[PDB]
Amino acid sequence: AVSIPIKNAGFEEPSLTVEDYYTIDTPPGWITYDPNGLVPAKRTRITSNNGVGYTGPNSAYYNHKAPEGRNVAYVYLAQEIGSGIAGLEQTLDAVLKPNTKYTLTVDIGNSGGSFQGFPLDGFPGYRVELLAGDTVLAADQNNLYIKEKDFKTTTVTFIATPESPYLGQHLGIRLINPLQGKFSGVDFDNVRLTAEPAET
Amino acid sequence: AVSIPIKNAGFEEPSLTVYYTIDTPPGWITYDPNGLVPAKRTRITSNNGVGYTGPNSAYYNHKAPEGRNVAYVYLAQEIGSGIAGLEQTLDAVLKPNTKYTLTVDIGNSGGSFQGFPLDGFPGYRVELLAGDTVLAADQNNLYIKEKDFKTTTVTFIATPESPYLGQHLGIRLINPLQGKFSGVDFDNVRLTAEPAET
Ligand SMILES: [Ca+2]
Ligand SMILES: [Ca+2]
Ligand SMILES: [Ca+2]
Ligand SMILES: [Ca+2]
Ligand SMILES: [Mg+2]
Ligand SMILES: [Mg+2]
Repeated sequence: AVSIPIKNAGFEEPSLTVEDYYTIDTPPGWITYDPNGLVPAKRTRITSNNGVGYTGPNSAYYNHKAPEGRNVAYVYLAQEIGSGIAGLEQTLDAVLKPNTKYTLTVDIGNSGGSFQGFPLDGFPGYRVELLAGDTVLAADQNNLYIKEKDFKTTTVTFIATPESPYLGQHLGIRLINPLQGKFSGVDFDNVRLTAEPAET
Repeated sequence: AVSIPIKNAGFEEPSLTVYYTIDTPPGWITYDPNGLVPAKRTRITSNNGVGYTGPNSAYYNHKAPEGRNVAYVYLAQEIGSGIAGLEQTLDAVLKPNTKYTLTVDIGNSGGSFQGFPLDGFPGYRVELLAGDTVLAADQNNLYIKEKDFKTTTVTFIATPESPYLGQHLGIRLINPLQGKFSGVDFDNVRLTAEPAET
């Protein structure tokens, strides 16, 4: 299977030193996906936020360290359940090829324990999408159950046929918080995308 | 794992011979958020209904995965115009510490219908609902060859912290209109609940 390059795929940029420290800017190489205006221009302690978090072996939020490297990404939404969806996305240089099976793998984290006076109990869910152009080709929404303080790996698969209308369009990836529970933060790590031949 | 009743789950109503209806299958509702499916339908409008699929069908390598009949969802509009399909609200309600398994066969109709080729596919999406909310979904994780049905599984665990407990379960079977020929079929809808370890 051939690995397709992804920018800051492990959220290892930026490098952090302080255990359980969290940035508050979009991870480099990723874009804030925010179709419903849930992530404000000015981010404070009490707003929706995304960024990266140093998750080591003695994390207050996870039983084991980051699935990959030191860092995971997080998408937190402060608004009420049902207000919309937001996350991270990235357009790749790779393009959709026919007779090709695409496998998009991502680790999803459900932070647990305690944060800023209040429990991290609960989980907003997740959605992971493979795109070509602005089309969602394939997606998984909440097929995996993720325990508090745990990470689980989800897989999104798609085969492009010779008749596909999206051949040659740039691939993309979206990591989404669908805001379907509180505490409404969901973490991501170790984004991988492979292509391999498929007979159709 | 206890089975959760669905109305006309295999699309066996109405009984057919030789072979298709153009009205919403009984037990199900047209899902049409983007207004692509008229109340008044013809041969050539966007459409849904039930199809008799025997062992020597023009459209499939094999007979219906279950019984005699399958459901179809056909959209006449251009690729990217929106989504539509079939949905059903169940009597059962979402329950905590429970794993739900939604199983549906997806079909890629092949061959030809009265001279018109069925080559190509619009994709699919299957959704498990509570009230108005999509709890869990699969869009196009499976590849379905022309003239084939494949089984997809959508799973969801409802925790004690879920905000949708007590809301009526539902099922949506969607044509996302990502290709032509823009017909996709479904059969043998199943839903079970079983105890989960949260
Ligand atoms: Ca990492
Ligand atoms: Ca949590
Ligand atoms: Ca049937
Ligand atoms: Ca077809
Ligand atoms: Mg914004
Ligand atoms: Mg309508």
